[PDB]
Amino acid sequence: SIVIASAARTAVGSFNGAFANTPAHELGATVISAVLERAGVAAGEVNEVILGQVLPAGEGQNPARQAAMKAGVPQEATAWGMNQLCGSGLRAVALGMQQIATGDASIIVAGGMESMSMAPHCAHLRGGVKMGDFKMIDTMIKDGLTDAFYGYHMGTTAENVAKQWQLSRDEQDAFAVASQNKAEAAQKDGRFKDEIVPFIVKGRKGDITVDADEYIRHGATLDSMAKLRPAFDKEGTVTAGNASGLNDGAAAALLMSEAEASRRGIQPLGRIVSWATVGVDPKVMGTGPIPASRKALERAGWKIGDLDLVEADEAFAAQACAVNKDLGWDPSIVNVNGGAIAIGHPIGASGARILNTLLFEMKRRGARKGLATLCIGGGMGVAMCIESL
Amino acid sequence: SIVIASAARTAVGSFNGAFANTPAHELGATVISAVLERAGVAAGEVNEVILGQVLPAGEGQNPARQAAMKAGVPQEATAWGMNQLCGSGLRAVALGMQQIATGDASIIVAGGMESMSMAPHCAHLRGGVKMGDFKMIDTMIKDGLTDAFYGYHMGTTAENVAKQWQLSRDEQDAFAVASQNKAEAAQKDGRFKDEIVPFIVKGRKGDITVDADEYIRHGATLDSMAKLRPAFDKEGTVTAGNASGLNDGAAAALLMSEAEASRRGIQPLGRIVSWATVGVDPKVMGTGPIPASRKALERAGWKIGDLDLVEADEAFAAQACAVNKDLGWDPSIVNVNGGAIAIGHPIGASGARILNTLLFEMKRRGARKGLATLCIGGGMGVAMCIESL
Amino acid sequence: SIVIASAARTAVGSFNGAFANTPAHELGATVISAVLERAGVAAGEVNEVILGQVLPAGEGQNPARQAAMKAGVPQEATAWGMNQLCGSGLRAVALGMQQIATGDASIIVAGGMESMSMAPHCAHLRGGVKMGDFKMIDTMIKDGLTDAFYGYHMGTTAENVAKQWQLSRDEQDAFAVASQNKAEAAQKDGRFKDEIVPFIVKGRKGDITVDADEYIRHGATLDSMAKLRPAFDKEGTVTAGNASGLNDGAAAALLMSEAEASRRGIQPLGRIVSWATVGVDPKVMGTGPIPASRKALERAGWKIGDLDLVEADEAFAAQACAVNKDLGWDPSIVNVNGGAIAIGHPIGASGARILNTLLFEMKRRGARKGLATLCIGGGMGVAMCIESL
Amino acid sequence: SIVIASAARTAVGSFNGAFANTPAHELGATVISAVLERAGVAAGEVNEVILGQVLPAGEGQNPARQAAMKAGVPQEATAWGMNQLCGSGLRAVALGMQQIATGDASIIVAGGMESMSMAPHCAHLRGGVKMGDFKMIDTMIKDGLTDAFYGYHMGTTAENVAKQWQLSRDEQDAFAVASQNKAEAAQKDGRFKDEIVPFIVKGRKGDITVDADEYIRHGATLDSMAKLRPAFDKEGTVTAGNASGLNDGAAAALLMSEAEASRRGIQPLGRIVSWATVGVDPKVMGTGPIPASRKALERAGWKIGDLDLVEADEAFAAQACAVNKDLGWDPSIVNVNGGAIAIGHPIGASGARILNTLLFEMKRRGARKGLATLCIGGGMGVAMCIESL
Ligand SMILES: CC(C)(COP(=O)(O)OP(=O)(O)OC[C@H]1O[C@@H](n2cnc3c(N)ncnc32)[C@@H](O)[C@@H]1OP(=O)(O)O)[C@@H](O)C(=O)NCCC(=O)NCCS
Ligand SMILES: CC(C)(COP(=O)(O)OP(=O)(O)OC[C@H]1O[C@@H](n2cnc3c(N)ncnc32)[C@H](O)[C@@H]1OP(=O)(O)O)[C@@H](O)C(=O)NCCC(=O)NCCS
Ligand SMILES: CC(C)(COP(=O)(O)OP(=O)(O)OC[C@H]1O[C@@H](n2cnc3c(N)ncnc32)[C@H](O)[C@@H]1OP(=O)(O)O)[C@@H](O)C(=O)NCCC(=O)NCCS
Ligand SMILES: CC(C)(COP(=O)(O)OP(=O)(O)OC[C@H]1O[C@@H](n2cnc3c(N)ncnc32)[C@H](O)[C@@H]1OP(=O)(O)O)[C@@H](O)C(=O)NCCC(=O)NCCS
Ligand code: NA
Ligand code: NA
Repeated sequence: SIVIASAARTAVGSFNGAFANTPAHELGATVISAVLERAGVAAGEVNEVILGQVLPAGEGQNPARQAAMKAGVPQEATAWGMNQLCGSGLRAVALGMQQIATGDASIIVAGGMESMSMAPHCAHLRGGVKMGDFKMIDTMIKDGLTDAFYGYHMGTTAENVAKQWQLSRDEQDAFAVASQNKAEAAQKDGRFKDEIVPFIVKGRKGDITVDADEYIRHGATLDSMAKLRPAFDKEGTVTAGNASGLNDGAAAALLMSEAEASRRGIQPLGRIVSWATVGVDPKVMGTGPIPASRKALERAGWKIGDLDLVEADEAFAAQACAVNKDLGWDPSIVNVNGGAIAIGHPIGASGARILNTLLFEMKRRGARKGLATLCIGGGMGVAMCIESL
Repeated sequence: SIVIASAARTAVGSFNGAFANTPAHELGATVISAVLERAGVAAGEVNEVILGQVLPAGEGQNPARQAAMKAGVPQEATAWGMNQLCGSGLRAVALGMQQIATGDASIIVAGGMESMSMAPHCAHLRGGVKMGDFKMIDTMIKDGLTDAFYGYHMGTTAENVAKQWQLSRDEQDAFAVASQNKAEAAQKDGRFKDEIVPFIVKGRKGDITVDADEYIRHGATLDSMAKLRPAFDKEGTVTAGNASGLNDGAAAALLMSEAEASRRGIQPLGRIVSWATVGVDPKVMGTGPIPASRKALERAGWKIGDLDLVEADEAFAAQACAVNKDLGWDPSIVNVNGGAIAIGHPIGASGARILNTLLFEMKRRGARKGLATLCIGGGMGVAMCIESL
Repeated sequence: SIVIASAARTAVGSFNGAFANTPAHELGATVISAVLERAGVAAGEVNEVILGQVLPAGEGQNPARQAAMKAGVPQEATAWGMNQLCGSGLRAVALGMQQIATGDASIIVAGGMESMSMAPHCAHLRGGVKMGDFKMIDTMIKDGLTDAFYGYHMGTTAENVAKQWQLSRDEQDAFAVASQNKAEAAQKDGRFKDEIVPFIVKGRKGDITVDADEYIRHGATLDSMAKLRPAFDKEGTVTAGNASGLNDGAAAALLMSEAEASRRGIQPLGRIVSWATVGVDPKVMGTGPIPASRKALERAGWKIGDLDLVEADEAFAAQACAVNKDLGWDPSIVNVNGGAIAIGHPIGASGARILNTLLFEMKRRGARKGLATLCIGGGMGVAMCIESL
Repeated sequence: SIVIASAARTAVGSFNGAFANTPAHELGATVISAVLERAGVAAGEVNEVILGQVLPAGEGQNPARQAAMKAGVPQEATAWGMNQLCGSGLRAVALGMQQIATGDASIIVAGGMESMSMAPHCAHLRGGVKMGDFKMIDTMIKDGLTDAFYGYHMGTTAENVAKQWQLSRDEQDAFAVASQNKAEAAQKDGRFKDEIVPFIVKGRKGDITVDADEYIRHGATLDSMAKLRPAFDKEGTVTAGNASGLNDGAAAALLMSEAEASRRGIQPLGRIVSWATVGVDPKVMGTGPIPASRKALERAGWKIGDLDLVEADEAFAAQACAVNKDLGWDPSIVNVNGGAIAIGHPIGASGARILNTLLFEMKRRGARKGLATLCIGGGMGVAMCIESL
């Protein structure tokens, strides 16, 4: 039915890193033009662009639109943003598939973009503050990383799952390191060369080409890892190390019918066979990828053991472990090239980021059936099933 | 096969007025509660809440999930927000319709919520400001009213449609005057009591019930309309009087399959027969509703003259006059109870707001074929065809 | 040897009231002009302007110079501000006196100005904020009303005095009401007309003449007072009703030698016979006037009983009561016309505001010896002895 | 009559450099301690602390008092700040001397402290901002560096002086380069060691001792000077190179009578023989030292040629050259160890910084008669004559 023609992600940038001053939509256009070029499709053939983005504050009117226009998609087309937090990137892909499945469109670009780096501070000041201190709110912490129900960090939900699945400091540390290593290796074997399209951070003192994931640490040791203090709970288990970071990035996918691809002689990066989204308690939102991964497989008629390759987003070691334990798929096919503890977690783009890494790596090893899935703040999961053609 | 089982909107509040300190998700909760109540559907049956919102800055993670959970919908359902500017409110309905149409959901509550009063000022400060003055950006003007591409105000784009369509000052003045009068008469005659669910503004100094649109001005005269100076060009045509305002409000629909409604003995407000969205030159985004309104009538197999009732949004008098003039539908069926020039333009929820007025006026005057449409910054249109059952 | 040739003060304004948008130096300018007119001295003859000012953040370079220049004092003269908190207004007079005393100047305009309304919110942003919320600090509260040592509001220093001196809520309220009633009598009898110079608040739509203390309430009851909640301690004793207020205003004196005055045929308001400032524990800063008044009297060779009229500043009812109790002066010659609780308390100006009231009441009643004194945040007091010529 | 018993200044820090996070009063405290220790006088004997300070916004009530308490000056003593812009530090000493001269105090510690690095951005938000962008004002620029009357930067008055005196770019550069070279020589010869007191920047990450002027560049070349662009007028002559810096630091002197000094067996750095402050046109504010020095010399009974040593502050090469040409003093006795262009210019402390450099160099080379002088924004100059004992 619906296939992914092509895909691309920018490298994933460290917080205030290569993209410190690069507005999301600039990362997005690059990625739009990327899927386009790789597919042999002209921008004038794009009906719509759908982009997950949690933090567009201050970036001006509809950053999705801006990104599509800069990428050369004509004014005739349409563009919008959407927000299911860390699910946004993956969900945008599903919402775009559904544009084609309902016949409301023929060709969509979909994914996510996020500049956590560029997120402003804000305060409501219309009424006027008559007397006293007021807080300038970090929209990155407030609108993306803080649970609107208990008022604590996602980091706390992690701790929750930790004590609920009794995961030890070390057990999680072990997860992180393995991730860090798997990521470093993959990078060396050039396993990211394909999916990554380079971004030119144009300066005034000179242009800089970013085409490599700068968040991944080489020479990751469990022992400097073990030296870190917990980031949230004063006597907790979760650390800056066994948890993903704050990052800038973008990623997307050219969607069209399987029929359309044939006519254009395109070798699709895969076929979207199913998807699901499901909720759970906000206090353990990191469990979301479990009900979601099951409803998705259910809808596919796939058994947990049909999966050749999985991409379960590593929002946290504590929760990724929980996911892995509860569903119990073969960990050797889970995050073969390292997860987000190493690569980085650009909120609104993370879902499409892992989608790319799934698809290119599926191609790489000729795997038939893959899955990708992420946890979502507020208490949700999102998952998708892909099958090679 | 997809029907709007029910619908509800808040009264629309004036800028920094009755909802001055009411966050969007709260108006959204009251509205989600009501549609469930008016359809006789339990919160526990809601598969997903989809809410349009342009200005979430500062409101915390996924406000949609915030409205949903406050409305009683269980942690097991899902929620997300989307932004296609003034088109958001309607688009969400279209997206929700798709959820059930693809067989991914049974029951959605969709629409939007906007608090332009609560919108904060922001500034990007992570690098720090080494030296000199910097600007605190008003996210309402920046993310909602400012064209990303030409940098001027939506009002300036109206001036564009004004010059392109040669619409004089008195021409728009009269348009606004009628709007105001039709809004005042509709309010007095009680034609708004149906679609409005009362909102309780909890105040430390006592509670207040808001159930009336407070933006409508009683006794709008052509003369006082012509005493105003241009709001966007020293020697221009657009004024405060012939443009919509800045407003707060929320509005939703409850969709399910036509079969589902029959199983429940629910008499739907309408069936969604078609929808569309098109793009145009950002300079004249006001023209947006023309390609969209048409594309929607075509997808429906309807002639223009087939329409019994039309809701075509009045972002500005200039642009609405233009849309009416092109499509040439009988004006006396356009904005029968007045438009956003009087009632208000709560951006994110505006699309769902006109859909509300549409449905309840279609029911009371017994109209069969209806359509709402809105224009969208960055040059875009949205439209939906509805039909009673 | 040094006399006060003339005096003047603006009306004292309410917080965000009459002078809500008037910069301190504009208030300053008017007052400088007044003491000039009243003395028959030309702007051209001024040597220096000394103005106490606590909260000048954001007002531009050396506001004191801005005022002198706005008043047509020549560029060849000099101006500066100084800051001894609530003691600033009077201290500036002692400082002006010294200039002349040491032969370094002949004619000084001295006093204070304050717009607490105009005081801005600020934050150090150079280093930048990587992550998280920061506080926008209210400079008024931070730089004028909070103890830098103990972290608490001046009101809390007042509670400290109330406990040590065992002054009850009722003893305090009574003092406050008495202050209000005296001030109201004085205002109604016109006893403030001499000292006050009108100030014209320029405004787009209409200029407004402010020539009456607007913060003085009429017919205020012991009852309403007794019903107020403690403002600084949820189970304290100090309230908004028995503390001074937050206010805008300016006040000045024109200093010159007794001989210079005699050559000019000026009949001075008084002779500055001595002054003094002394420190005390910051925790009980309201006791400052006790030591300071004693030192000043001792310097002047006066017994407390020699005083005919006293202006003992009312920062707080608690401290005002403590001062009188320790000092023992006939309370019926203290704040004869009411004090800061009823009149207002523009910190940087307050010292000069009471000097104005002292001087003009001494004149009208034929009093020979007077004293003025204020308490000083952070643990200080200042006083000045005046003798009629 | 009045002598300077001892003196001390901190190393002068670079903008956001060594003291990027060090509040002025912390620098002030160290320097109060230093003068005490140096004179052999105990903290308990201090009567009053007078500290010039131009940018105290955000530091809290009366930083002067905070500095004094931190150095253990007793609570019974007093403290205040004052502001004559760049003249503050020197003016504070004249003020301090006056306290003693008029018999009101015996022991005074006076000078200035400034943390331009810690100066915050601010904005007046009490009235509320109904809509639209607003400025966060940099207090350092607004309250320290911008003329209040013409609205331009101090550097523009420097340009004005350049034209009037016809000072070429090359001649300004030569002056600046000479200054850098004189400072480098003194620093390496150890000529700044006597005046400097170490300051420990207390870092959680291990303490740091700051005891050298970090702003003084080594091996600077006339060639890189000459390439620099004009910083204020895009076709002017004044640049970052031939203009002074933005700096942090503090300086003070312990004051007491000659008789008192003798009774304690102290050998004073010098006798204050006279001082003066004079106004000039704000447009050429950099000319202040001309009439101020002349007034001081005259008051001292001295001819210009009587001077053995001079500290004429170097706000800008252009003004320094004007002053030297008008006064005619042998340039080889002016700023013998380099000036502000090379050392730094922390507004409020500058006046007392050059007092330090003057005093120790006078002691070092047995110079008998010296003079310090600085220009002041708003059109003023201050100067003081010193004589050895
Ligand atoms: C966890 C978190 C709070 C950490 O805060 P942080 O202090 O800014 O992170 P940092 O790594 O920069 O903190 C400092 C240190 O950790 C270190 N560190 C991180 N990973 C390490 C590793 N694997 N091995 C060794 N050291 C490591 C150092 O780099 C460092 O020392 P430094 O002082 O020289 O820089 C933050 O990154 C976060 O919020 N992550 C999760 C966000 C989220 O939940 N996204 C969506 C999911 S729902
Ligand atoms: C146009 C706009 C900027 C108006 O600015 P504004 O002047 O601050 O709004 P106001 O209502 O306070 O107008 C000011 C005055 O005109 C008046 N006025 C407005 N309509 C009037 C009428 N029909 N008859 C008589 N007076 C009228 C006011 O009551 C008012 O009186 P005052 O200024 O003397 O106090 C604002 O409403 C807006 O942004 N409109 C467009 C929004 C938009 O683009 N939405 C999305 C579209 S894609
Ligand atoms: C005391 C203080 C905290 C008050 O805060 P505030 O409540 O915002 O000021 P308000 O006057 O509006 O007090 C609030 C209420 O009490 C009332 N009230 C105050 N004084 C009253 C009186 N004398 N009689 C009857 N009612 C009175 C109000 O009118 C008001 O009613 P509302 O809130 O229902 O509308 C503030 O004014 C303050 O800081 N004063 C002194 C600070 C200081 O130390 N100055 C320098 C000297 S060291
Ligand atoms: C002039 C001023 C604006 C400096 O601007 P700035 O660019 O922010 O500060 P900088 O020192 O980093 O100057 C910029 C550059 O010129 C260089 N430069 C400065 N002085 C130099 C010198 N003496 N020799 C060679 N190069 C020099 C830099 O090192 C730098 O290079 P970069 O662009 O690669 O970073 C600031 O110092 C100021 O406002 N001075 C006036 C202070 C004042 O008026 N006091 C009160 C008077 S009464
Ligand atoms: Na103090
Ligand atoms: Na001269």
